[PDB]
Amino acid sequence: MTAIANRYEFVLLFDVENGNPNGDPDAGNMPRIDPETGHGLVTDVCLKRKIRNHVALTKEGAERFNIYIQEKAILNETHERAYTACDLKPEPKKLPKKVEDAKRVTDWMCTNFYDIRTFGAVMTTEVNCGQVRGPVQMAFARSVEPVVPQEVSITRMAVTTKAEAEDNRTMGRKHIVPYGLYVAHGFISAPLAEKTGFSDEDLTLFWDALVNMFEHDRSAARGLMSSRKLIVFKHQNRLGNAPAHKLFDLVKVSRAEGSSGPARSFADYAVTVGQAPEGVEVKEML
Amino acid sequence: MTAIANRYEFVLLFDVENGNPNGDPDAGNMPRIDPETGHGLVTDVCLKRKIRNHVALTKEGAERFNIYIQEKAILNETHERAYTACDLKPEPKKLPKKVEDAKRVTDWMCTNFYDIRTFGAVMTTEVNCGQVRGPVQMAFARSVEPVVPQEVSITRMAVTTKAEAEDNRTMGRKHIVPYGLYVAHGFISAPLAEKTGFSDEDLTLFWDALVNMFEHDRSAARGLMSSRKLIVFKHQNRLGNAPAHKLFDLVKVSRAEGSSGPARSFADYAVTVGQAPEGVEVKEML
Amino acid sequence: VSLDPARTDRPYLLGRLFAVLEKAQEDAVPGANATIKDRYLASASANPGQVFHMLLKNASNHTAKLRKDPERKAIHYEIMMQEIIDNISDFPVTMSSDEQGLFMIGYYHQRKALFTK
Amino acid sequence: QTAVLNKTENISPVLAGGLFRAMLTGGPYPQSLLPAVLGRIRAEHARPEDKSRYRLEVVTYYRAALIKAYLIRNRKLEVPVSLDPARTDRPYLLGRLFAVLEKAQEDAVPGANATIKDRYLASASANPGQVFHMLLKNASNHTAKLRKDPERKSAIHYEIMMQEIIDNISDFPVTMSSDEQGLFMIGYYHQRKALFTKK
DNA sequence: CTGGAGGAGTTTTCGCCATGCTCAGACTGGCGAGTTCGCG
Repeated sequence: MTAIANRYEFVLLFDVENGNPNGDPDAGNMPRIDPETGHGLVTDVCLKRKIRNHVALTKEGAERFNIYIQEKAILNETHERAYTACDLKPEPKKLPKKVEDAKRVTDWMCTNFYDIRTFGAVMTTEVNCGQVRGPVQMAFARSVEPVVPQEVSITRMAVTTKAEAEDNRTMGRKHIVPYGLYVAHGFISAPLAEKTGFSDEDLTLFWDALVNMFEHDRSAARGLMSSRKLIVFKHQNRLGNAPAHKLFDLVKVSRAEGSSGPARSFADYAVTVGQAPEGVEVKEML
Repeated sequence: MTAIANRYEFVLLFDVENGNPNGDPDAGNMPRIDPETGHGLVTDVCLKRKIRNHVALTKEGAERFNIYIQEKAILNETHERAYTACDLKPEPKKLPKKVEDAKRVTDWMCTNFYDIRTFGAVMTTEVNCGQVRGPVQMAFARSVEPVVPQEVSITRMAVTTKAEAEDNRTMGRKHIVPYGLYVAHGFISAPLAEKTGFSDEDLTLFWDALVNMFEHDRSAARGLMSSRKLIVFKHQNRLGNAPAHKLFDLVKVSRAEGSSGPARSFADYAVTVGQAPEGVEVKEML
Repeated sequence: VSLDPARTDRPYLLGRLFAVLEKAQEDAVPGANATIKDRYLASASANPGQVFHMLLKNASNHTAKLRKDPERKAIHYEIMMQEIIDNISDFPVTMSSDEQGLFMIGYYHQRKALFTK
Repeated sequence: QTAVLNKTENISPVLAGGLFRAMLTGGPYPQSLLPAVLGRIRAEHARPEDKSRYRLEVVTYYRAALIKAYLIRNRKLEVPVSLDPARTDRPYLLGRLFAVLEKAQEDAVPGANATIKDRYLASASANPGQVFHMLLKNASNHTAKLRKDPERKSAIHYEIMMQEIIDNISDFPVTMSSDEQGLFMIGYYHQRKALFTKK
């Protein structure tokens, strides 16, 4: 699984409209926000789940394309399979001595799980199998402008469990965001890839997953969400040729001169891309 | 239960005259609005309720078309029916810890109830039958222009209780919208239908219900409401060939030549549809 | 914050005008069982274009009584009305909710001033 | 007090730990406290059927104390221990005004089932600019009834309050943040106690 | 060429509980006083 040979970085944009992009487990189910300024947030963990789902849907369990964090699975059982395949006994919270190097089981897992090969995992549980760091990383997403969530009240004409106190009604409430625009950042490193074999076809599949991510995620709460832009910076050698923060500065988002009042559609904003240094090439059509 | 084999998108239009399309329980009983721009709103659950009512009225409890009767029902007493039919004994809060029988109850529910087969539900109550996601989804309906509610005063000849006024005895209130036009979006997913068994005849019944939704919904406060247009986009393979937001843009609505300020009839607007990409089929005669 | 005679927001001016008209009526017919505030307050704030042409008639009708007495208190109201209307251009046919809130604010600001020393 | 139903079974572990930690150490409170209390305030609807004939209050002593503490510590504001007639903060002023409106209504129509507190508490705090005009309009009907009373009961007093309070406002805001809603609740609580407290 | 061993690295034995509800009202309260310009 020949590894890539360059450093990559990218930017992504996506929308939301009359929906809840990511609910907060604590504050009822309010959308996550920054209490100091009112800007919205989305945890990176949320996106990786969508990518995993898309890969599982499109490849349908093809060999060397399984996913490790599967719905309601038991992880320790999966670890034990590696020992069975490589045919050596496990030990409680310990790895085999290098006579049959643990690299055997490590490779056996990295070779046939896509998500482990891409993001890494923590696997030093009672049945120990080591650790991985993952050559792909991404940070929290934030909205360009503050958002104003609002709450909705609804009713149902049925009851669940022997509400004898009434046969009668019941009510609940839900929260939504009228409109919002978000930005995200990510990185890819070659040296880490060389330890796991992250290859080019994987990268193409990754681009496709990013582009088509949301089209399969409709639900009663998400409303309408879509992706809008994708810009990729590629370095010309194994180690970069410019600081990251300089590159991200080349992309600027501002409100259309004619728009006024609160934003309500992507047409209210304007996007512009600058000129990159000599050592990097900017490709955008994605 | 042979599932459909394509992806669908659709748009619906309808308007109201001298009525309240949907009241807000948390602000007197005014129509729902967007507080920042004055555009009206209607929750999807209202349309779902109307569709359920129409289906129940037209089919009349035929086999495999039970509507999961919602008016004054107790749900756990319905789940226990699935448990007993499969000959299982429900656990205090868990599905049977035996995979085959665990899905048998869920399959039984999905088979018998139409609305479960179409929209899904949550059944993880004290007696547990699982979860469902539902192939069909809809978003909030939004008006094309700001609306201006009017408030009207009412009187009455009598009193309800022991009030010592002693003739005229009481006064009331109403809210109505002189006129407005709304738009709705929706989606249908093939992979989920392949899980629940949503079939074509169900799709035909769904089209019919959408067309004839309001005919049976006359009421004192509703006024007059009706549907005007319906456009359907049918993709040519199991997974789409274009983003949805591009498709929704092919439909445009604007004032006719004789704008003449306030709009008071459907004749005051003009509707047009563009040309769809080669990978999508557009049919509008519905 | 208090009455600002230079704001020039049309709902604000309408609110002030309503208060001065009510004051004039109260002066003209003491102890009336019913007052314009009870009869019209709801209607005027929503659709100014429909009722003000009526209120202004009774305004003159009331001022006629006062100006016909030795009670000279009675061109003050006419002067105030001239000042306030001087900034208006037309009567709105309908108004939004926030505009109605501003109307009420202007009314209350105006009313307080009339009762100062 | 913050449980869904007033029962210990529903207490969130995060708050359980965080409150104790902050108490011992003096650090900031958990950030989820304020929305947690606000949800309970905005969701509850007590009814006369309760044993106590007078209907239950939802803005209780404990909740107000909690909101005051949270605002003082995390947000670095200032709050008095009782009504202060020289505050001049828009949320505070609106909270004050709501109380006098309710007082006038309940005097005009004794024994009503549905007071304005039962129908407008949430939206008014959330979107003041959308509802207040109706409340003001109804206040006219409520006050006029008292005026025609042979005794005139109040009528002048309430109008004097309404005039003096309003004089410090310029416009109704369209939307408010959480802390603004907390200030609104505090203002409502203080004013309520100011009444009923001459004798 | 073999030894003895000092030091580096790995394995074994150690001993092995607890914290406990509560509970209720007020009150009733009257603003102030005002003047318009003027030829060919």
